[PDB]
Amino acid sequence: MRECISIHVGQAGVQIGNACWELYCLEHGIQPDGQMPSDKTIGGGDDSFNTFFSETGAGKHVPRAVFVDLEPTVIDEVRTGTYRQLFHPEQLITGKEDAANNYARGHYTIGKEIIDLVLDRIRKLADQCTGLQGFLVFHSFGGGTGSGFTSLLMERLSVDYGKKSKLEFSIYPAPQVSTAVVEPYNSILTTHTTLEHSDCAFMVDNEAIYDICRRNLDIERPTYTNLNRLISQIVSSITASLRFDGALNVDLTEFQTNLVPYPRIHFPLATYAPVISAEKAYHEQLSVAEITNACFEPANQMVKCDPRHGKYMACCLLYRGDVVPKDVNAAIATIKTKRSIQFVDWCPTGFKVGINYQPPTVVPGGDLAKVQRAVCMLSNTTAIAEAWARLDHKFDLMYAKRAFVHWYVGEGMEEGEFSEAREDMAALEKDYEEVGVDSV
Amino acid sequence: MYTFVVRDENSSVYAEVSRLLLATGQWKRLRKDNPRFNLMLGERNRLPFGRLGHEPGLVQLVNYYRGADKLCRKASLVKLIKTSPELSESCTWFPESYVIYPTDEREVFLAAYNRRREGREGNVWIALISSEASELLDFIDEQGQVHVIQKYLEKPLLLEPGHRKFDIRSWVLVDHLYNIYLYREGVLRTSSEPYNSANFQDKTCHLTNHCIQKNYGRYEEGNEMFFEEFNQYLMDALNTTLENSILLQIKHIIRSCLMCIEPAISTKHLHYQSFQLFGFDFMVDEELKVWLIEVNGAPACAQKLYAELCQGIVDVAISSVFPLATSIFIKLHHHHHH
Amino acid sequence: MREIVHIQAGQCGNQIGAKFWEVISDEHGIDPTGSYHGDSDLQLERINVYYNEATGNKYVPRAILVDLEPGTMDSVRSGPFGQIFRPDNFVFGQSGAGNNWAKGHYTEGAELVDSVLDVVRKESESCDCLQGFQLTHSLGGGTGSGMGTLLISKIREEYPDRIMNTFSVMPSPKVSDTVVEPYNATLSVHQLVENTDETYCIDNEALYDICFRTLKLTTPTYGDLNHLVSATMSGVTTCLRFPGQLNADLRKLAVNMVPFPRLHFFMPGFAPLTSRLTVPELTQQMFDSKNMMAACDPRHGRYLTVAAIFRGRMSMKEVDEQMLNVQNKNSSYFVEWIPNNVKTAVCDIPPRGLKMSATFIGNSTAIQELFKRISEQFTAMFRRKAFLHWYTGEGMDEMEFTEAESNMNDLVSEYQQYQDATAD
Ligand SMILES: Nc1nc2c(ncn2[C@@H]2O[C@H](COP(=O)(O)OP(=O)(O)OP(=O)(O)O)[C@@H](O)[C@H]2O)c(=O)[nH]1
Ligand SMILES: Nc1ncnc2c1ncn2[C@@H]1O[C@H](COP(=O)(O)OP(=O)(O)CP(=O)(O)O)[C@@H](O)[C@H]1O
Ligand SMILES: Nc1nc2c(ncn2[C@@H]2O[C@H](COP(=O)(O)OP(=O)(O)O)[C@@H](O)[C@H]2O)c(=O)[nH]1
Ligand SMILES: [Ca+2]
Ligand SMILES: [Mg+2]
Repeated sequence: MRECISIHVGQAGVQIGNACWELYCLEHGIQPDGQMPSDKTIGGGDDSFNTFFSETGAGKHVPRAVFVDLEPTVIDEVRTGTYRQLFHPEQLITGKEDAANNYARGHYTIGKEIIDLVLDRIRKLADQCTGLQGFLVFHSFGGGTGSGFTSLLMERLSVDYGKKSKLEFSIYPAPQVSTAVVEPYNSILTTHTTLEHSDCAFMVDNEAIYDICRRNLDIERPTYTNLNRLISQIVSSITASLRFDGALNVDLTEFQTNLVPYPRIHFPLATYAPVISAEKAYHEQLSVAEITNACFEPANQMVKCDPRHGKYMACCLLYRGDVVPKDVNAAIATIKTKRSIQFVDWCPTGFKVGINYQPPTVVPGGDLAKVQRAVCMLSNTTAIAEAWARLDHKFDLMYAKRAFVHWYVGEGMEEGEFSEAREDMAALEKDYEEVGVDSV
Repeated sequence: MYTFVVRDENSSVYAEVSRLLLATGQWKRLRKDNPRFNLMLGERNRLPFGRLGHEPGLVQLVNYYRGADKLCRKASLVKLIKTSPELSESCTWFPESYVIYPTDEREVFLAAYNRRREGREGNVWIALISSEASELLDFIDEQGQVHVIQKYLEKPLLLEPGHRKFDIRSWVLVDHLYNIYLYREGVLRTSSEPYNSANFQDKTCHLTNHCIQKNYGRYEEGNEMFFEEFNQYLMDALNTTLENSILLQIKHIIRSCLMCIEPAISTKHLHYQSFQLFGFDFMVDEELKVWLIEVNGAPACAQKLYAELCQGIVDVAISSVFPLATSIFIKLHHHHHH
Repeated sequence: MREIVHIQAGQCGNQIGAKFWEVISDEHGIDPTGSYHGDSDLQLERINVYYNEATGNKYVPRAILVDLEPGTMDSVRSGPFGQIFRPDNFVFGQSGAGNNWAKGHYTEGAELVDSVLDVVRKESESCDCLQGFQLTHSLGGGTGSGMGTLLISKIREEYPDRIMNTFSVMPSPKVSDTVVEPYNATLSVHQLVENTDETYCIDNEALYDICFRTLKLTTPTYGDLNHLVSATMSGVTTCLRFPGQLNADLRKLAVNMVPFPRLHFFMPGFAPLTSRLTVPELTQQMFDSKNMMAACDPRHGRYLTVAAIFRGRMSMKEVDEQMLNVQNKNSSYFVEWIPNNVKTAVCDIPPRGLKMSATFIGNSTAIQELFKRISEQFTAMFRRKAFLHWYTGEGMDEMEFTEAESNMNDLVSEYQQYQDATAD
């Protein structure tokens, strides 16, 4: 038991969902029809993969997932695509008309028309769980559904499920692939509304993923397909603790204990290595020390910010593949001998480590080299606040003139909600300042 | 008591600045070779920048930016505009220009020139003015030192009554912090004798220098139209403003030129500080498109405006650094996100 | 699907309307009988945006043809794509406009308006998910201007949360001698600033000047002007018609382009200009005054928002680089207080005749030059009350001309206000 339910909201959440589930099926030996030959218990079980897949009596392994979008196009491609037999039609929920990059439409106008239906379908997955752990919510900050609908849903999930765990994977906007001038508004609005309802949120900077694809995979003009395949690997590394068992595996809840020192300070920085093309991986083993040291290079981060100018409050390492304790221990002892990393004075300078022996998988026809061993570091740095500051500045530039505000007011929102949302963000930036000041 | 030295006696602008500083009672002029100065009003040529900022217990300031000559020499400006990716070779506001040495880009000039002959389009250029290539190249080999062949604006904006050419002088002050200050008063230096499509011999209708204009003075005093009167002309005759039709483009051009060289000339982390007054020369065409002609490193002011500008220079360039015991400048700054 | 309902009103509206339908039918592989004989599935994927699917695998334009003169609508039926239109979508009057706005808006057009609404209703009522409405018209005449804006007002009453989009052709003395047009334009703009979400300003002044100066046409014809109007119309609707990420429907466009509700008048552009290139050239021409369909110099104000659509097989990396390039080199002409206000879309399918093209949609404060020009011509003949009796006769007070003059100058002041505003 310890079931997790994944909720994928809006285009970004949905398209990242596809890549994640595809990748999970490959990692567990599950076919596109849901059959999994290696699983000898037909109809159910309490194996580690059952945190994410339920089972039918016919041997079908079904994702514990809902896909929601206020518009049918993106989910229609899941309904007719390679993995259509994996999902029950009731898990794929669509409306007619989207939120038009407007939080207000996603939260209120359009969103309210489909919210009870979504809770209904979530409830059906919840009632098949013997010991539900919580939820993983995938969504963009920028979109109207991603921002506005996700917020509404998170609020409703707090009411219907108490303090049951809610984790976010949030796509942070970048100008190279953004489709809306108002994305800064939607980001601030959803972050304000969602902050009390989320236990842990992993921000994924599209600009960061865009640069990794250009620099490390030699991809000229990365598309969503390029970005999502890389994002998938990082998500897989994080959920691997839940989906696999192993003597040295540390559960994602244990990492959370270390990562969240105060309720609001729940945004860990993820860093992944190695990201390398097949052509470069040929005749090139990267050792444990090498991939570990790569976790401290900012170019490998999922968010653009500089932890060398901040302070650490936690540092977790999630290894997978051919990795043994001796090498991890030596690699980390070098790091602390060398310094390069400063902790705040109220936090001990530890490194919480997990290892899953099953090596990383890649999707056929992709860009990543299949390597023997990978690592995802989850750190809690004051630096992550840089990302809030960059968005908060863009917000202020527009809001001082009230630019685009009439689109939100026209759907029922008040200016009070904007200034309240922005003050909460100012408070969050101050919190990140305060935790990094030395104690008296 | 702050101290200064005057090392260019010919500068009308800084003669007034020294006068204003002495009048304050808190500045004292020293003799030109006394090195224990706060402010150097420097010479135009061979200014000893290497000697500045090596006097303990004195903050030192000078009225020139070392390396600002790259903007202010005609052959350097062309080269700067051609080689800097920020301005590029496809800069829309600088007339198509080529550097030409006497007995280099003469081969590249002739190619673009002899394309325009076949194209059946206006093919007048300037060093001075002629439409055939022979007279220009022959004038330079004979004339002397390095020269610039630049595209001559066939269709200028012409004032009425009188059908006259003009250029616009804008004064720009760059302070020690690299703030760019456009003085709110500029000036049109007008031709008085009517403009002529065919008559390139007579170079009083074609060249609008306050000296070369010598009829004269008919339409305005000393061939100087100021911005209030010129704004009114634009409103009456063309149904537009100076601000909208011309001044946005001037602002853009100035800010682009000075931002491009900022890394090469800023004194931000230097042992001495610089400020400098520039004079940008602009040409307006009949479509109300602005073009840069030149940047002058040691400009003079127009008689009416001296007192106000020079007191501005003291307030924002000198007294910002050396404080004593309504703003005439527009600060040029723009940070568009992309 | 996301369906749009097209409406074309008056002589100009129906002319440019007809050519719009010729061009996009060509692009989507639709012949005049309404059958698909194209080479690509990308032509059909979003065909339902503009076409109803009838029996026998046929496609009918969701278009409503309107005029107070019955003559102009005979010429449409006689046209190359005339047979494709739905016969009972033709709604025609008797008298004709007489280039009198009041006739179009209050009297003659008012009598006809319910008949148009009946057809609009029947198209709208059988839509899976209606985006909104697209009206082609001129502002200088009487039907397109006066009845067209009445239409707009009446459709808002019944579809108040739908997007109202116009292609509004502006008058120029260089194209038409009719002295009254400044009135018709000012009274129309008065309507459009209140009751549309997005208006493409198609300026005959600009279309004439492009033909005379740049294309070197000595006596430009309405057909020469409309070659530019149709290319503009194909370009600005590309994102609505083909699969894409950016500005893919009318509301998403409006949200990207309209920071203030009244400031919804766009300044389209196109490269290359032709009569009947590299990405850096397309990118430079797009932002240069020569290529604008409104007689405004963008260097005389600032862009609030911009959409740039590149059509053809080109490098997406090169476009990204050039679009950054143009923003850096022209930074002063983009408002600093709306970050990331220029968006870029690349559609692989090029338009007919060209191997690569670029379409520009700008919300510039420079558009005030257009409105000031109209305002000067209006106030020339309104101080002396020339030809007021044409409108007073139909029942209009003189005060409605003052209100409309004042609102159009309010709009001018507002563009200037946001032109002069800083981040500080
Ligand atoms: N990494 C990644 N980002 C995406 C993807 N799709 C969209 N985005 C980003 O998400 C933001 C736009 O939000 P969407 O998720 O498309 O919008 P939505 O949630 O569908 O909301 P509406 O369309 O407004 O109803 C922008 O920042 C895009 O760059 C994707 O597949 N992968
Ligand atoms: N490309 C061009 N088109 C039109 N006019 C031009 C021009 N280049 C120069 N001129 C005219 O010539 C005048 C003076 O030229 P410019 O300002 O380039 O040299 P200058 O002022 O440094 C002369 P000097 O160095 O002897 O003082 C300008 O005011 C302008 O009217
Ligand atoms: N560009 C263009 N302008 C047109 C066309 N037809 C008419 N006009 C202009 O439209 C105005 C007259 O409006 P019109 O459509 O003839 O009036 P209505 O039919 O009574 O609405 C004038 O300013 C004309 O210059 C056309 O086909 N193309
Ligand atoms: Ca089982
Ligand atoms: Mg969407």
